[PDB]
Amino acid sequence: VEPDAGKATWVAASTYGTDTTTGEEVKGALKEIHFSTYKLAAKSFITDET
Amino acid sequence: AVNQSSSVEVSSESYETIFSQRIIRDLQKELVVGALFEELPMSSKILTML
Repeated sequence: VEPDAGKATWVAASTYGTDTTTGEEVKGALKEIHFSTYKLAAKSFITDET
Repeated sequence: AVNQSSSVEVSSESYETIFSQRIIRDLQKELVVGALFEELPMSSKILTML
């Protein structure tokens, strides 16, 4: 599962040259979410007399 | 008792069992004084003879 924002830092416009800041954001970070399974079980019996 | 098992299967109390419609009887004493002597027919109330 992905993450969102993502904050781009505005630049006052004194300079030219590129000369571009970018808020130093992680290019590819993701989150694993993992699932697990439980088991319900029962037993019954029948005696050889009833 | 009748209510068996009780861990764990479904078992009832009484009135599960099959009933029978035949009637039995013990060997009664033989009938002999009521079926030995001779009958005399009559037609009134008292009979007289000489």
